[PDB]
Amino acid sequence: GIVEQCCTSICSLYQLENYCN
Amino acid sequence: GIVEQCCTSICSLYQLENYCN
Amino acid sequence: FVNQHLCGSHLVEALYLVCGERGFFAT
Amino acid sequence: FVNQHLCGSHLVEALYLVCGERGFFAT
Repeated sequence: GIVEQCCTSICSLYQLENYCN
Repeated sequence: GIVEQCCTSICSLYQLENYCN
Repeated sequence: FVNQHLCGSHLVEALYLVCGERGFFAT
Repeated sequence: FVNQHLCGSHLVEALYLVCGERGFFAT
């Protein structure tokens, strides 16, 4: 999920954005 | 500049982006 | 250098910023 | 709630994230 992708690892803008809405 | 716009105040994505490159 | 992880409350802010009008869970 | 200001080192990270390929001063 977002934590694995964006916190444990480093995520891009585009990846981050599929977690909007 | 960016500090006034994004730190002292709250900036949008679009505003932030004119500080790229 | 700087930390490139977005955790917890910084994650919330990054979402606020990038999601804009259409919002995000769990605001 | 959460802090919506992007200062200093959080500002650097926000730029890293949003600027992507074309970079930013002063990386």
